Amino acid sequence: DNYIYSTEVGGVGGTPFTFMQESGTITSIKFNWSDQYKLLHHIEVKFINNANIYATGDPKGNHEVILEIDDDETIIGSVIGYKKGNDGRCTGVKLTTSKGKSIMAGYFEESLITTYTGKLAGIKGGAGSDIRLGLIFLK
Amino acid sequence: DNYIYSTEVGGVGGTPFTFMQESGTITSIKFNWSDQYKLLHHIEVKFINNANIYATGDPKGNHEVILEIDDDETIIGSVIGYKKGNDGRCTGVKLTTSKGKSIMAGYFEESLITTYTGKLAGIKGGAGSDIDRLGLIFLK
Amino acid sequence: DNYIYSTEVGGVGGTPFTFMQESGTITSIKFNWSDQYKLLHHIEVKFINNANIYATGDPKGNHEVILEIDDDETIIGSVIGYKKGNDGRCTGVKLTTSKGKSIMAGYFEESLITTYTGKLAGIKGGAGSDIDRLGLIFLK
Amino acid sequence: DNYIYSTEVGGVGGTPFTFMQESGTITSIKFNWSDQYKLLHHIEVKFINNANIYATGDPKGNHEVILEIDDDETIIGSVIGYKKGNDGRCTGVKLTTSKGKSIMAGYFEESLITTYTGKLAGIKGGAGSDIDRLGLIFLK
Amino acid sequence: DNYIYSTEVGGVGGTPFTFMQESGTITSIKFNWSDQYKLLHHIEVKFINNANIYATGDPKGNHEVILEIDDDETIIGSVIGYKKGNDGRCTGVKLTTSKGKSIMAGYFEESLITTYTGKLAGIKGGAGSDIDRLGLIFLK
Amino acid sequence: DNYIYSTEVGGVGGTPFTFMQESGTITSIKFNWSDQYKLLHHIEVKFINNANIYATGDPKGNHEVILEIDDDETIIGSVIGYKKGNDGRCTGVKLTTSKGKSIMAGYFEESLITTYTGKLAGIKGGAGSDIDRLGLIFLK
Amino acid sequence: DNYIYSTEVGGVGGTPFTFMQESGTITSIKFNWSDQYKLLHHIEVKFINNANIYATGDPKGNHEVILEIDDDETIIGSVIGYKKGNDGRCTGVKLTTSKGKSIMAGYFEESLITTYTGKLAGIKGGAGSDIDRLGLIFLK
Ligand SMILES: OC[C@H]1O[C@H](OC[C@H]2O[C@H](OC[C@H]3O[C@H](O)[C@@H](O)[C@@H](O[C@H]4O[C@H](CO)[C@@H](O)[C@H](O)[C@@H]4O)[C@@H]3O)[C@@H](O)[C@@H](O)[C@@H]2O)[C@@H](O)[C@@H](O)[C@@H]1O
Ligand SMILES: OC[C@H]1O[C@H](OC[C@H]2O[C@H](OC[C@H]3O[C@H](O)[C@@H](O)[C@@H](O[C@H]4O[C@H](CO)[C@@H](O)[C@H](O)[C@@H]4O)[C@@H]3O)[C@@H](O)[C@@H](O)[C@@H]2O)[C@@H](O)[C@@H](O)[C@@H]1O
Ligand SMILES: OC[C@H]1O[C@H](OC[C@H]2O[C@H](OC[C@H]3O[C@H](O)[C@@H](O)[C@@H](O[C@H]4O[C@H](CO)[C@@H](O)[C@H](O)[C@@H]4O)[C@@H]3O)[C@@H](O)[C@@H](O)[C@@H]2O)[C@@H](O)[C@@H](O)[C@@H]1O
Ligand SMILES: OC[C@H]1O[C@H](OC[C@H]2O[C@H](O)[C@@H](O)[C@@H](O[C@H]3O[C@H](CO)[C@@H](O)[C@H](O)[C@@H]3O)[C@@H]2O)[C@@H](O)[C@@H](O)[C@@H]1O
Ligand SMILES: OC[C@H]1O[C@H](OC[C@H]2O[C@H](O)[C@@H](O)[C@@H](O)[C@@H]2O)[C@@H](O)[C@@H](O)[C@@H]1O
Ligand SMILES: OC[C@H]1O[C@H](OC[C@H]2O[C@H](O)[C@@H](O)[C@@H](O)[C@@H]2O)[C@@H](O)[C@@H](O)[C@@H]1O
Ligand SMILES: OC[C@H]1O[C@H](O)[C@@H](O)[C@@H](O)[C@@H]1O
Repeated sequence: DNYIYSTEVGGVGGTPFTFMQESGTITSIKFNWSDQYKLLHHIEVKFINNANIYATGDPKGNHEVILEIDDDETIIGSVIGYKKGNDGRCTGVKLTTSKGKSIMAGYFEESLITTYTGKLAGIKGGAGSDIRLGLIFLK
Repeated sequence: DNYIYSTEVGGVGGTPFTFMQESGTITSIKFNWSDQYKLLHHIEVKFINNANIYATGDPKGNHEVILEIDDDETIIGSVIGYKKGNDGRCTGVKLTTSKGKSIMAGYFEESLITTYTGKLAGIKGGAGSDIDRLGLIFLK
Repeated sequence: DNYIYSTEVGGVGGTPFTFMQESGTITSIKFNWSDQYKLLHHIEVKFINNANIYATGDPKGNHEVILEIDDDETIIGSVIGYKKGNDGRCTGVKLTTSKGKSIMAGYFEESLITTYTGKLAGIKGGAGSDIDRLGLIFLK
Repeated sequence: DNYIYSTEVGGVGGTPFTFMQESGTITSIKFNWSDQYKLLHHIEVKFINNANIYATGDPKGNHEVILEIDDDETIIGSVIGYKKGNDGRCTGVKLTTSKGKSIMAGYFEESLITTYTGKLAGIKGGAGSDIDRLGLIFLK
Repeated sequence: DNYIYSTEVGGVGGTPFTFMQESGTITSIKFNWSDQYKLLHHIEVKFINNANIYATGDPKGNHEVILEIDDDETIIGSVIGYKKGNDGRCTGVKLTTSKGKSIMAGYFEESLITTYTGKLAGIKGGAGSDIDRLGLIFLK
Repeated sequence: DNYIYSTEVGGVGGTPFTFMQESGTITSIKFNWSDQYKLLHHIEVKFINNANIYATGDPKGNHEVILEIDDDETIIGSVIGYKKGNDGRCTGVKLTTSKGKSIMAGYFEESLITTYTGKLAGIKGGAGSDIDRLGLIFLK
Repeated sequence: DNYIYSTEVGGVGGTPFTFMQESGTITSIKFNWSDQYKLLHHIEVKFINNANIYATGDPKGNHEVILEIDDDETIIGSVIGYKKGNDGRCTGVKLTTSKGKSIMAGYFEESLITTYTGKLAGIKGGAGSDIDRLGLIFLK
């Protein structure tokens, strides 16, 4: 492959999705989450030179964050909070970039992964009412 | 063309505004906000070698901040606080420059965007009583 | 001119003043302020190779600060606290230099400007009992 | 040898395990632990160019962490908390990498080892219900 | 001159004094101060290649500090706390050097000057029971 | 010698020990200590290219720490806590390395030495039930 | 001649001492102090290539510290706490070296000197039951 797949974390209780394109790398990503359930519910992604917004999950959270990524801007730090198991969920995401930008979405009360780093090219996982999530990098 | 448009965040309300100058960049930017409503209400911009103030929104807030930007000075840090959805609003702004200058206006209690960075060229959105909606605009 | 004029912030009131000297920069600046009114009241300036003290405003404040500036020393950070509107005032000033010197005068409870930076050449505004209005002036 | 062996710390108990491959260095490692027992209970490891998960221990902890390691990324900081002696246990691990990444699992209430550093090639020890014992293994 | 004169701050009272020598620069300086009155009371200075101690003021303070200055060591930070006006006093001093030495004497409850910096060549002012007034003097 | 001997600190009691190997430096060192007596009780050392464990003192403490030292890794910071006098003891050790590793064993409630630094080659002292006395030994 | 004498601080009492070696420098220095009296009581010094201990004062303190100094290692920061006047005493010492080593002895409740810096060559002063007085001595 021309890609590196981060471990997808939390569970199998959703519906599979893969957002990647030759169109290029991620230019913006949004996380929607709730104080009520302390979960990620909904993610949206836009790629370089492509105005289609690829969404998954139910946008029912009372909070969202957007990170915008310059074309030459990499992820140098990355943490996903989650509930472990087969009935697992993604609870939170923390990203830090080569340009000193960072975002913090949701909660981090149980399990954590510190992922591979590099140029963010896509996301894979499963979502229904809630977000499983794995990041995808270049080389 | 020459420009990177940050996502306009906030609601669909307000009177539209697009303040940009060809071969010009922002030299000063003012945010007006209220403790009462925890909203941005009014913004003004000046461009390089031009004393005319491009204003939008109702200057009814009890606080304002100005950032002045040297001609060679870029935005390296940029956050807009807002309320999401169709009846959304801009609540706050945080900017930091390549020369270590920063400003903070308003509140950050719901949604955040961490925008593109670079040389600030314009702003676009909608405003009436409030800043309903705001997107920053950079060069490349 | 060979000069950059920072936004004058504060009200329209007071008697106008402009302290500048042809190719000679500020080497000392004093701010006088009160706890009672939380305002700047009085400012003095001295220029390079000139022993005249240029003053404005009523020195009725219970506090003063002086910054002295080496000939090769620039302002890298600069904030003026003020009350906005026609009935406005300067409440405070914060300066930081290329040599890690800083001063803090007065209060910052309402509005702020983060100004242009560079070599401080002069100041302009209006004052009577109070500093109604203040803007800094720099070189290139 | 091609390899540097950290001291195995903890007890003599559990079923012995060695996770190493001629086909690669470690690309991912997971620690599972409990607040209830203040122990490590379960570990999993994957190597470069090999899709098998090598697991040991009972995944009965209420917490897990995963660290993923870029191919060119080394361990610069490394600490294992444990209870000493024959009936000992591993209680905690702290890892920090050449790329500023770190993870922290479990507790550090008794004994500590600060290990050799370098490229992590695998782990050795014993586990049953808990991680009785752990030793890290590096290249040169 | 080949000298830079920092503003003398404090009152106009006290016996006048000038401690400078062509013999050379300040090698040691002492400040004496009181908790009771929150004032500087007494100063002593020694120069390079000169064994005289030049003293002024009444050594009635319950605290003293000495800074000793290597021949090649400059002042990079300098603050004098004082009470402004005719009946003013020096209350405090903070010095920091090119070698990361600093001293702190006395109190800072009213007015401040952040002085010119450089090689400390002497001091002038007025003292009696108190240091009513102080101004530093530097080289070029 | 090709060796620098740190001062042995502690009492004159216990059985004497010297752990050194010709052209072989310390690769691992363990300290054992008790909360009950706030003393070091037992130390073990291993050298480069040699699988023997050289121990001294009674391993009766409820805590141990191990430091492993990469072949090219030096001590840049070093403290031994002790009780002074003829019936003195070692209470604690604090080491920091050229690779940012640091360890802390035992207690620091009485006397301290900040030792020579460099490549740790050996240790000398005395021990019985306790570590009576300890001195580090370095290369050049 | 070859030497810089720091100001001796403290009182006039005690038995005089001057510990200096031609073509030598201090390799170890010990301070003894008491919580009871908050004074330094006793000091010992060893010089390069010489095993003899030069002592002064009564070792009656409940605490001691030793600093060991590599032959190429200087003092970059140095502070002596003391009680001023004829019946004065040394209360405390803080030393920091060109290798980031530091020690702290005793108390700093009254007066301070920040001394000259450089290569520590000797000490001079007076002591009986206490260190009445101490001055450091450096190389040119
Ligand atoms: O930026 C936010 C918003 O700005 C604009 O909409 C703001 C504002 O628009 C209208 O103006 C306010 C007044 O509208 C009418 O005159 C009337 O509805 C007024 O109601 C007042 O007076 C009546 C009668 O006495 C009272 O019954 C009421 O209680 C009020 O005291 C309004 O004050 C209104 O539609 C108002 O509701 C609205 O906030 C637009 O640009 C919009 O797109 C922006 O989102
Ligand atoms: O990593 C820790 C440990 O892992 C392994 O040993 C784990 C545990 O394995 C055994 O499991 C526990 C039970 O074993 C026996 O079936 C029985 O003794 C159980 O006890 C319950 O039931 C009996 C019968 O009614 C009663 O006697 C009891 O009161 C209990 O209600 C045990 O708990 C044992 O081998 C146990 O001691 C051991 O810790 C090994 O890999 C070991 O090497 C590691 O230390
Ligand atoms: O560095 C400090 C100090 O050290 C030296 O001073 C020590 C001490 O020297 C003298 O000796 C102390 C004793 O003096 C007399 O023998 C006697 O007066 C002793 O007092 C105890 O017992 C008497 C009689 O029982 C009682 O009257 C007392 O209350 C005591 O219980 C003293 O302890 C004295 O000159 C004393 O004042 C002095 O400090 C010198 O180096 C000195 O220069 C230094 O300042
Ligand atoms: O400059 C230091 C100090 O010098 C002078 O000292 C003040 C003393 O000077 C005079 O002797 C008087 O002002 C004296 O006043 C005390 O006794 C007085 C009776 O003579 C009485 O009326 C006063 O209330 C007071 O008890 C001062 O002590 C002078 O220049 C000072 O103001 C100056 O600070
Ligand atoms: O800076 C404040 C103002 O200075 C002048 O007048 C104001 C003053 O009038 C009276 O002399 C006093 O009682 C004051 O209390 C009062 O501020 C003018 O120059 C004015 O317009 C300025 O705003
Ligand atoms: O290493 C410290 C000392 O260890 C032993 O002394 C400990 C105890 O030994 C016996 O229990 C009694 O003598 C006790 O009084 C004593 O504390 C000896 O090895 C001694 O030499 C060591 O200094
Ligand atoms: O979020 C978990 C979720 O699982 C799927 O997405 C659906 O089957 C939901 O109705 C259930 O509520």
